[PDB]
Amino acid sequence: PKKTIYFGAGWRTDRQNKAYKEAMEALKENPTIDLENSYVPLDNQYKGIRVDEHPEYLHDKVWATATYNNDLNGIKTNDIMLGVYIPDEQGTGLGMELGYALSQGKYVLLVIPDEDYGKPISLMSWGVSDNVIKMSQLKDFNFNKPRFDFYEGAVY
Amino acid sequence: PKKTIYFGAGWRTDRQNKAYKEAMEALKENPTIDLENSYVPLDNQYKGIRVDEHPEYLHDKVWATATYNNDLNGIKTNDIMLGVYIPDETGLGMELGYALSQGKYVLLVIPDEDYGKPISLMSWGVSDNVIKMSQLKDFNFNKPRFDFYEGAVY
Amino acid sequence: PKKTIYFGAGWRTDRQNKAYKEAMEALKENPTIDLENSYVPLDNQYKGIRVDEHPEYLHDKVWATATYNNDLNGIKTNDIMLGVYIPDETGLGMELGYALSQGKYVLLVIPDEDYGKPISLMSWGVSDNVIKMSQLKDFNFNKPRFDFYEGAVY
Amino acid sequence: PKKTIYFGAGWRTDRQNKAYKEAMEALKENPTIDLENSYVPLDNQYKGIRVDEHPEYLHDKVWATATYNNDLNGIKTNDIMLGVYIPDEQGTGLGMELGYALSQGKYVLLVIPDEDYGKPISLMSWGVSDNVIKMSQLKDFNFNKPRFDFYEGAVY
Amino acid sequence: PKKTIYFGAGWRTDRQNKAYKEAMEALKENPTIDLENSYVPLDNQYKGIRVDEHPEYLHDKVWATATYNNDLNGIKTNDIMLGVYIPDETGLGMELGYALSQGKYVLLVIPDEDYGKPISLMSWGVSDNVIKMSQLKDFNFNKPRFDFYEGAVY
Amino acid sequence: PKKTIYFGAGWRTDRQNKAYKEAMEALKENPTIDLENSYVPLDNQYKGIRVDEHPEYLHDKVWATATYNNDLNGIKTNDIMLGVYIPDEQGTGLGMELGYALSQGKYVLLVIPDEDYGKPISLMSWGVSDNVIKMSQLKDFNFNKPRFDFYEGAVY
Repeated sequence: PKKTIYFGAGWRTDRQNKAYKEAMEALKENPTIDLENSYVPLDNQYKGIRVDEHPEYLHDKVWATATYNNDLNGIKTNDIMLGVYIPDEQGTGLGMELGYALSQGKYVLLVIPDEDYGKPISLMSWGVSDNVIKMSQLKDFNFNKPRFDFYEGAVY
Repeated sequence: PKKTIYFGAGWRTDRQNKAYKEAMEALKENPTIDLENSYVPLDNQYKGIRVDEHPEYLHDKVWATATYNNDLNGIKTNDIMLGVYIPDETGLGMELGYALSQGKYVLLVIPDEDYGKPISLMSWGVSDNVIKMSQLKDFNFNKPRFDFYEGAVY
Repeated sequence: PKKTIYFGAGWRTDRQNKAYKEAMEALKENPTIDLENSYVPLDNQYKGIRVDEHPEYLHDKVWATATYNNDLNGIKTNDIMLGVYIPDETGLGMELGYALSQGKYVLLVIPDEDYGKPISLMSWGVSDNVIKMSQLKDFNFNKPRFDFYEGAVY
Repeated sequence: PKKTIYFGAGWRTDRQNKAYKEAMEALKENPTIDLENSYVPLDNQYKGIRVDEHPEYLHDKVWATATYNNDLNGIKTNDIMLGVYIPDEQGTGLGMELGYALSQGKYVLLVIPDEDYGKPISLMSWGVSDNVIKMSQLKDFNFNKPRFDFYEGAVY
Repeated sequence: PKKTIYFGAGWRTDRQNKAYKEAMEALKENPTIDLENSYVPLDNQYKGIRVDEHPEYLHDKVWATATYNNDLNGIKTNDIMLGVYIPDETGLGMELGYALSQGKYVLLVIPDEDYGKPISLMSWGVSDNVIKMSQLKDFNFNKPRFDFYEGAVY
Repeated sequence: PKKTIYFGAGWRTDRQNKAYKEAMEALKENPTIDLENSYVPLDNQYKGIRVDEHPEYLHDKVWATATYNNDLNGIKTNDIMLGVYIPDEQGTGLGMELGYALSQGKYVLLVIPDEDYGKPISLMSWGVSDNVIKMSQLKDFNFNKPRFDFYEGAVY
């Protein structure tokens, strides 16, 4: 059996982009993930509109509403929530997404790159996650038998 | 005629501390807020012990379990959720998300000198309303309503 | 000793308007209802603009987004959900359903001249209690309880 | 992969019945719906009791409780919520069902017959739905990748 | 400054009855509890009829449907959920679980002579706080907080 | 299609143990249960720690937190909630679990051993369950089409 995820991961900084690629690749290799039917936000831009070359839409309340609703709906309609957390950039963005997944009854799984695993994560991130793994365990993670654990590191 | 709040605000950066003081002072002046009976996270850290003062507790799971639970309980047992949002720079998203799931009015307060700046799409969407810090003292928390942030999203 | 409500009632048909006036007048007389601080949808339409008065806004998504959110926020931030139910004839089911999910007491009020008539199975099942309009002025909203509608279902 | 739905659709008026048949047929043809394991209310009458030739049961609080609980349980235990909405008959009945599906974290999908698509829907229906499609798009709808959109028409 | 509760306590065993009386008397003395407007299950049995007094109703589904719904409505429309827990010996777990899902502060009260004894893991985990019976009269229900039971789990 | 359950069942008394075995066996034989990917608590002890030969951990708040969170997470991440209810031992333990499953939108199914079926169950158990069956119907129970019914017996 397989499972679909919401790809909670930012694409705005060097280290976010590096973590993104690594997590994408992690999931292609994992036989318990159905990546084709997962929700990856960048593949699901509203009406194909690219905010980077069309930033006028950042002032458009309809676009904002559509995008927001689509991401939520992406969390709500998939099995597992995936949070690529960058401890140094204090995991900024996915807080709300992680919180919404918890409210919808999803397994919330934080993945941290190995270079950063062990660094201090926020109390709320530690508390909201059902498990926190290294990037390199993500490929061999069994999403059919997801269990609870604590992060082995500091919590600020 | 008096609502209680959860004081969702950080205390690490200079900006954070300055917004923290302004908002707390605002809440004291608001006759529709009952601050004595509100939850302020700094005063409710497990065993009355602040991580920043005793970093010992960075690696203590009883402390982190207890403090996390105390903060959730502070959101759920109070009427309104307040988020002091500094757009240029938290842990706030999960607090905001938890409030939303618990049926609370979610109010973001942004310092006057930052109001207008782009806030994150999820912050924008999870909030019921978004105000300036100089408005917090007069906000009627007995008639809380939806409104859109006067600013863009990123 | 004072609860606030969400005033779930339509204002299109003659019957709807008549039940609307009767119920509002009842709520004014009820000393356990705090009507000043209750949410009445007609007074909280986005930009203070009523669709029926300015149908322009039928095709405005900002307006519909904002007004929908305002009504949800009116249900979730108030104590009780009130549904003025006209059995012979809304949008009320979703309001009722949202209240149920938010943990609110769901009270249906049916005009005396219609009380006894069949209500829909889902209306029947989602409601915590079902009363006559002439009872609304004296209902104790501080001790709200479950009871079955004295009537059939369809 | 396939998905199960709750068949939110009334059977009481001419145009409801016509929309019912069209939606049933839509789903048999859609390869992403598992219609055998979906919940269709009329197939799930309590103890096989036909209210039309046995209306005495409309005064029976036990029957009412059973039926109500079964429909909810039908929404709760399937993947997607399906609402056949008749704009002219102001979609009366499914409001509560749509609201309950939203509370259980389901994709809520309104289908309107093409003859009526574009006519004014209620604010709450517009707001509660994750998408609103024409009857003829229902057969080719991909329930494995359900996304958000707005209704292209009036909202009253 | 006054919160209402749901009085989650059994009345079958001797111990249950003794804890029932102690807790009710405690709640009367607590100036932060509004007991008149609280839900006490024994006083809200369907048709004012107690199963133990009229076991006739053991086999009545209208009665069981109505009483179950009334108890859920008593949890959801009140501020705090109270569980009188007798560790040596309910139906209480589902009441506790329902409160948790409804966003209520969950307080367990254990008789002084039993406090220290092992409570079930799920009781331990679902509760926001766990106190002695002799503390109930002075508990500040306006500032309810998380704390760990001073005792083991089984 | 198959479904995963949470095995809500105690292992502390003679009659609980007998009911446990019977329910385990019931599920191996049921083709609509995927028992390999279900959550059975005893197979999911935190860090393999056996409380019976290591009861020091009963005073360990971290172990308690881990275990509790794992069981919840077991309910939340499976399809159906299964409650092996012993009417005589007044079904003590699963109340919270049953309540949590109801809050997460799960079908809650009580199974009672045939010897005890008909005996008085608690109001809350009766009210929280979507159905109550005999142990011997559990093998032939179709979890792909779970429906509502009342318990045929006393409710105290």
